[PDB]
Amino acid sequence: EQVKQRVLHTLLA
Amino acid sequence: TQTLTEFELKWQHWREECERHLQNGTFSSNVHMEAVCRVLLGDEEVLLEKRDLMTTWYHFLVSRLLFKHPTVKPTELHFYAQ
Amino acid sequence: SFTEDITLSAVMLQEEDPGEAATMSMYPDFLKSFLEHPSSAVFELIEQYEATCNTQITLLKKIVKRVTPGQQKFSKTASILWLLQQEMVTWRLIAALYRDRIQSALEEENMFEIAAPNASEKTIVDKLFQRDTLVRQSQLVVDWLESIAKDEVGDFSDNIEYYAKSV
Amino acid sequence: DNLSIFESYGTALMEVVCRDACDGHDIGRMLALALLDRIVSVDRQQQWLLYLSNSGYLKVLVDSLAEDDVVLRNLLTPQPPLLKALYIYESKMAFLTRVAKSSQGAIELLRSGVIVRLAQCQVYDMRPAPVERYRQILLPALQICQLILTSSTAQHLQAAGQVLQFLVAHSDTIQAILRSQEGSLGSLQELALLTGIISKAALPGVLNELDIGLNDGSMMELQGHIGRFQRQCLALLNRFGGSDRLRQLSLQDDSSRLDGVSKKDDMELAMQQICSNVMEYCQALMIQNSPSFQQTVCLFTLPSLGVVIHLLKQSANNFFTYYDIHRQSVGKLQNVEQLPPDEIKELCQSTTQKYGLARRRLVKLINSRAKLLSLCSYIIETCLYILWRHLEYYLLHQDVDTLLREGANSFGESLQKRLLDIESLYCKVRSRHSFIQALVRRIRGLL
Repeated sequence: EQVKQRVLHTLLA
Repeated sequence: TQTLTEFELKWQHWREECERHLQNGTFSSNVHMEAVCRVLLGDEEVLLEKRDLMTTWYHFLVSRLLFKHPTVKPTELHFYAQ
Repeated sequence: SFTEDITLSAVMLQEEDPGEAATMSMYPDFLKSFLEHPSSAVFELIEQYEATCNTQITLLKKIVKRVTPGQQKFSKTASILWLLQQEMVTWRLIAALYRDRIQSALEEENMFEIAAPNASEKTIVDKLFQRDTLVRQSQLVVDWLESIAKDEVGDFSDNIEYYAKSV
Repeated sequence: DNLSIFESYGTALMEVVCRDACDGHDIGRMLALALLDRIVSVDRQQQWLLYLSNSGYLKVLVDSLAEDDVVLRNLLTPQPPLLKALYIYESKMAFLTRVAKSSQGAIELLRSGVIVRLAQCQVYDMRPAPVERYRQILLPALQICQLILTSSTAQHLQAAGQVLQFLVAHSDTIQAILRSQEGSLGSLQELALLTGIISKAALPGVLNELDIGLNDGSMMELQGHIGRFQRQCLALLNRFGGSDRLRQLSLQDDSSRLDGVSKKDDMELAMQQICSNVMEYCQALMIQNSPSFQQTVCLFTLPSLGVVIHLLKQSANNFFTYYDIHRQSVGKLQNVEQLPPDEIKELCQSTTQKYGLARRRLVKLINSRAKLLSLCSYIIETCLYILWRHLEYYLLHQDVDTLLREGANSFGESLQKRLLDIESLYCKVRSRHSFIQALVRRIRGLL
């Protein structure tokens, strides 16, 4: 879940 | 939810605030406010000067526990009582 | 509203299949939406069926995104998510075509001018805008399919701008 | 249907069984706690859980944990009077662990003050078989805490605050464990879970709002714990990022069974975890903290800052090591996958359960490998983002030497195929063009 959240933040960037 | 150790740290910090106000002479113009601030520090001489307000040694015990030993254990009570 | 949403999400987490129960709970809402408002303006009803589907699709998309890749347990939920997306876009299709076919039936009432002095395209199309019962509808199918692709944000776009800054 | 039958009796059967599980005697208590553990696991409705909480049995079970401090002191002895107490404790911790897996259960445990009561226990400060036993105590206690809070809801963030209070209350023991040069997988798991808890609990936002009643000091304590976490986290790069990697992996080869293989797998897990979490923590600190952007002081020429360059060199070296290992793990996983029902028949030529267990082992392999995968994806991402903004800043503001070293390493980043199987399982490539943009900002910056 933490990895998925980090990926989502990277996509938002 | 507060632990006895978190309480003891807040209590020590509050006591250092009381002591700083006394050392700065904040109450030097009012002997009664200075006496109350010395009571908050658990000053045994000032607590004994106020014996007539406590009337009993066991009230004096509980006031000493409040201002010096707020986390006292049951096993240590006899020593403070005596 | 935050307490009721937490209780429903927590109740669905006790069901053996939260996806199947989320599909089942919508059956009365679909019937109610069909009944409720008058026959003359069903459309607003179809827009509300689309909105109800979109609400559950958004919830299921959040669930599927939180799952670690490789749990076979969510294959059925991913299939139901796709089927609910197909239901939502089918309601949108019905609203577009039946409004438009219904519009021609109850609105091509006014008319009438053959040709134009100008050879300008705009004037030719304005004259022939009424006159084709096939064309107009083909452009509505194009506009509908362009609207689906618009909803479908593939969205690396901003990060794609990061990928190659104007430079 | 079974749950309907349990309900059908009424809160009468549930009360009698739960009361007897609490304070019966030895065996019966242990079995009753186990039964409760099992019933609460199949409690989709979570009625039993509601009854236990409303009737006060859950509180009694939590209060009874303070009973074992004396038992632990007596047990640290060479000869143990009775292992019965250990089994009750296990059943109890198992049941509590089961209750903690529930999103609500974690909240109810927090309301009941489980972390506060664990923070009062002195048994955790008596680090010495006896050493193994201290180890096991630590295991259950910390277990419950971490698992709970993590699987805990986002709204219950204080979970992180209470757990941090627990880590700080036992800072000597925790620092001793973080300084222990132990190749055992267990120590790595302890470290992985702790680094995870610290990564989520030690947010500088928790120290500022903690000044309401504890005040100027609670902030310093908070900053102190955080600074220690930071140093211990950086020391892990020399252990797991240097020539000692080969010695830790070779001392376990004196005997490598399937067990040893999986042990090394999760050693890698740790390597991964312990730091993904720490890197996350760094990234979060940078996005909120923004790397002291407001300060105009030169970042590059009390602490030191070459430390950053070292970290950069180390992380760049570790990346290639991790990448090679990740690629090797994927091949082994593919080989395990190749094995079919036909492989079991060939083995038979029980062979079938050998394959049951074989599949077990290989899927454990899958777990570890995918774990590693995510870990390194994240690793790469982090290195990048950091180094990117780092060099961005540096630009304006040694630079030639850094650029030359960077260009040489960057070429050598060859693999320099970035792969696409974890990526094909994961969603879109935030390693591709996001990483490509990072390279344009940095490799071009090196040029």
